Amino acid sequence: PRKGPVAKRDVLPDPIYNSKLVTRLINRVMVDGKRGIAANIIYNSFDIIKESTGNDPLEVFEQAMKNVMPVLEVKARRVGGSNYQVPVEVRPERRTTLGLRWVVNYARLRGEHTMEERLAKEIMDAANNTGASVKKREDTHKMADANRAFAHYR
Amino acid sequence: KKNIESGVAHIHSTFNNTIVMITDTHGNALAWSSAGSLGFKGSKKSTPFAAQMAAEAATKVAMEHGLKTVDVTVKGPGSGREAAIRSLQATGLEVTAIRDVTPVPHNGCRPPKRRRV
RNA sequence: UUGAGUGCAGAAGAGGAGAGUGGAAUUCCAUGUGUAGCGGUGAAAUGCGUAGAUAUAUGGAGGAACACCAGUGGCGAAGGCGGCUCUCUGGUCUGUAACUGACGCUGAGGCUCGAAAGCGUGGGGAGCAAACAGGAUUAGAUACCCUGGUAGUCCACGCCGUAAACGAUGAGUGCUAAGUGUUGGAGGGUUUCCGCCCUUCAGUGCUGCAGCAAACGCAUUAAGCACUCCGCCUGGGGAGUACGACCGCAAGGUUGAAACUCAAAGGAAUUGACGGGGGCCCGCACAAGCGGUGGAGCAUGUGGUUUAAUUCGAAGCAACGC
Repeated sequence: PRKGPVAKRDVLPDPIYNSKLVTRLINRVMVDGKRGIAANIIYNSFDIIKESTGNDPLEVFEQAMKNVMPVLEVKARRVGGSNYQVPVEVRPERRTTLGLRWVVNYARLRGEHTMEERLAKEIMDAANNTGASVKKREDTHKMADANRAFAHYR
Repeated sequence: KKNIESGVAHIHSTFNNTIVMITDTHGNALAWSSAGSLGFKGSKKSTPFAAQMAAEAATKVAMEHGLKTVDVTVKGPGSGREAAIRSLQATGLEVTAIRDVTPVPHNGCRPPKRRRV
């Protein structure tokens, strides 16, 4: 925080897929400590994955990671009382965390009646350049490089 | 129109505004662009954010009349000329002469009062 | 003849006055190209622009100041003096010694010079800008901020004669450890010396013995040891005021007290405290996240209105489910 860098807390893999990434995916769904309900609806999401255009239950999640994950972001690095924010390359763990945030934390807005059609089909859509989280990254890269000239020298 | 296609651009900048004009080799004028003319107000005309889009709105009208090569002339040293050139390269020009001529006296007249702020 | 002066030989130098000249930059004017803004602030506004602005190339007018060289460099008694070319002219340093032979130093009265601002007469205005106008800020702002704008700043001829005119250190001479740069010389070793090394003259910085000082500090450019001559001081206010006198067109200048008040005023240093001074650190203090309050309903605590009484305390953190 002030003195030095802090530890980062690597996690435990799944009880089924033996994945840390899917574990972290569960943990950015979990509200009020109800882990079993979020875990079970994510296994239900994998069951919806497996039936409708069943290709691979995990490659669809990796392609959902493909079409979302950033490479650029601006950061307000002024020096002498300016507003010269610099498009900066992102840390890789923060990159994946922004990807999980753009997948799940945008999926509140589908508004369909079945309670996990906003989850399962939503991450089905992100595998093949659909879902509005892809265009979130698109407009993020387009508002990036808006100061490509007068900020990349720092 | 006439497709002159080889000219010189002029970058004039203050501490509160900047003006880019792409001219001929005379330089007779083709098109100018000003940071106030693109909708900005107040103090925001100092930043090179207006320099990029002023260069774009200059070069569009410029190469509608046919334009390949361009030379750089810089006056009024501030923030504008740092990013005006590299934004001027971006819409397809052939920057090949960069000069910074400043109107410099040899102690001719007097500067005004200081500011007691 | 040792001090003090003219020899002859050199040397350096923004020393002075007078006469001409060079380019850049600003402002104005003309011309072409080119359209909706330019300019300014913490933020805005006043202002200029379709009667073609700003901007960009070409010329034309005029005034002022001299970019790098530039250095704790130089010159002069001080004030001061920086583009270049020429005429008159002042001063300093180094050698040397035939020549004069104590001719010196200081200097009350007197005279001369003397930054800016100011006054009179006659010119010119490119900028800049007291007085003044307008916009803005503020409770108010006859200021700081922005847009304009006269006298002035320049030259010639007269006047005034002041400054934080300061090294706040009067002038002349002699004597008293070192080290280190640098400006201008003379001599020796050596040498394509243009370098380098040693010796010595005049400036000019920086550091430091003895010695002095209340301390800070100074210290061969003494604030050390002394002699000669001049100026000035004797508590803070009253006051560089009053009268008298002299100078000036005028503002003003020079010389210069008392009545009455106060028990202090003043220099240098030490410890705290403070600053809208500075350098470093540290905390869920920022930054990264997660969940909230302020929106809605209700409970509860204060301020206000109330009645006959709404009993008392607690008021930023550090009072208000106390």
